[PDB]
Amino acid sequence: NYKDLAEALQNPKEVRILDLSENQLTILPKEIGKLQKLQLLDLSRNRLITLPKEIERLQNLLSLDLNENQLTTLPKEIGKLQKLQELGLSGNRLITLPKEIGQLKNLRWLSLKNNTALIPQKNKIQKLLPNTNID
Repeated sequence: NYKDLAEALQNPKEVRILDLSENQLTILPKEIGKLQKLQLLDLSRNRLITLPKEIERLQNLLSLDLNENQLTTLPKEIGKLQKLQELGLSGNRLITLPKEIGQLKNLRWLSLKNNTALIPQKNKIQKLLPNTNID
């Protein structure tokens, strides 16, 4: 359980919960990929623009909170997060979602509120994630 990435990275295999919310982050360092036991990651209320492709290494991740950032795109590698059950994307600037998000077979909770560009894509997005509660 950590609130600091530098601190988490001193023993990357002991970190299961990481709360980096409200840390004014503009990038997520690719070193995040060494936290391979991570199960919950809170990145809400930062200034992120996208995610590194190394996010794919968080294979044990269950919840990913990116609410209230500045995200314009997600890498296709987001679809490799096989265990992911919750994804918070509210309040970003997303132009689209990658089709690979449909590979998230365990995704149950997805928040997309206040992503203007996605509003016309709603029905398409629900057909891509037909077992996901989408807010």
